[PDB]
Amino acid sequence: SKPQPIAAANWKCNGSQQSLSELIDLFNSTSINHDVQCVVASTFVHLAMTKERLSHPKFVIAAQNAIAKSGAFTGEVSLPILKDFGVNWIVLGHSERRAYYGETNEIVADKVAAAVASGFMVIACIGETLQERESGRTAVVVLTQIAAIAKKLKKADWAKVVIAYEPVWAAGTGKVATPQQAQEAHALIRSWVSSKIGADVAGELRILYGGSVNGKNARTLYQQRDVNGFAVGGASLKPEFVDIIKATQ
Amino acid sequence: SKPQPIAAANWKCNGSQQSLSELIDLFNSTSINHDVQCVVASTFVHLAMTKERLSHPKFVIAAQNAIAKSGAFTGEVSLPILKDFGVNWIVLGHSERRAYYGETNEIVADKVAAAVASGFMVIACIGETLQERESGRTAVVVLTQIAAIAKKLKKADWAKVVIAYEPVWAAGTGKVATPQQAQEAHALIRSWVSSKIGADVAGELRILYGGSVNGKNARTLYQQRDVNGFAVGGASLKPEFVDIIKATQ
Repeated sequence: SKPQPIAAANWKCNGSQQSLSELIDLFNSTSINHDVQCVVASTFVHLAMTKERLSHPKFVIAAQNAIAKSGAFTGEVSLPILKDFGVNWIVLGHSERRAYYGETNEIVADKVAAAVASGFMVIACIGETLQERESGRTAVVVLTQIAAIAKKLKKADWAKVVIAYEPVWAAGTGKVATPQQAQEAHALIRSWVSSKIGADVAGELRILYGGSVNGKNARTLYQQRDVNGFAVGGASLKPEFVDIIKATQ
Repeated sequence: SKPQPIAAANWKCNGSQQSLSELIDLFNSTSINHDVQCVVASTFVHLAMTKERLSHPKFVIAAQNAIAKSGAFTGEVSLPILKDFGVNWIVLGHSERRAYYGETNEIVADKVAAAVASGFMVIACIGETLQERESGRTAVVVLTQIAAIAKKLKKADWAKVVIAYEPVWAAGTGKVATPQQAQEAHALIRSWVSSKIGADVAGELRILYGGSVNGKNARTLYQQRDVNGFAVGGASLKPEFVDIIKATQ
């Protein structure tokens, strides 16, 4: 049986004061009857208004990135600043940061370990590109990603870790992942965790699907054996995120 | 003589809610008798708090970085988000972003042009490393950096632009810039702007000193013909920043 599901909203680099206020108001008025942890990952600029306006008992707030420590890093936000700011969840290693902003397997791993050490809950992202998948390298690429993370964690740290699998290979390329393709990837990840870190860790670990999800396909995805929720992109800026939440029943 | 001076506080990746609150209170309580534009560049997280609490009429708020466009750039903040948030000043091209976060001369130039196009006042940072200076390339590097920015600007855009010269060769290297070395760098920049953009633009341009300062040497630095103020790092998290403001009278 599954651990507690998670419905995470990755707003990415998006939003206005008005549009996210209206979104938060919808979230606040939504009845959620089952046990699910909901997460809103806003831009740094919008954390203050999200802290103030978001009140639903099943929602927490997350950052989309950080660096490990404060100092002479103009433009960046550190873990201690987020902690001082009351933000205790964080998304790390997003495919966009791996692609655009120099985050190697090892850089992601150090950020994840630093965030767990500071007391964060971490949604750590992995996932293979279209070249990697077609070339038959899905397993080695995705499991190398998570192994790099695992090499920097104690067994106890996995209690604070959530995995989001991003099927980068489908996004923007014109592909759409089937629930069986998603389940195949999640089962591969969980089997590696079971073998290399422990069956007990693997049974408790939440693995979120991070491809394109809507209110329709989310229920069918969550029915799969190794899907513990969603790390949602574009749909999390829209009212249908509510239906994605309800799909984790 | 000189155009209006600027005293900018680059807080870099630093600050708690309490410690920055106490700093803003000090700024709010400071009497500033001369014409100077003071600027507070906080982390993205602290922008809301600074907007609410900063009240001194000679102060504005700035961001430390941005990307040009909203979209699928997890972890980043865009210029439309900052503009929507009421932030109208921005530091771009800081040496730490050029070193750590992939910002080439061209990437800095594109960010500066996008910010100028969006209405921002921009503090665009240039300056050479110790290795560049020691190999005799101070002038080549500084002029290459500003030429790349100028390439993406029209003459009228310079009204929105401020240049900050960072003696990166003196940033934790063991070296210390003298006022004569700063002035030579500032004069070189002025000379290029006058010859390539216009003598009118050059006379109106603010070229800020972005190396280490205290009250005493800031007063000496402001005596130099081509220094129009300061883009301060570590002193700007301290009460001493008020003495740097005073050094521009």
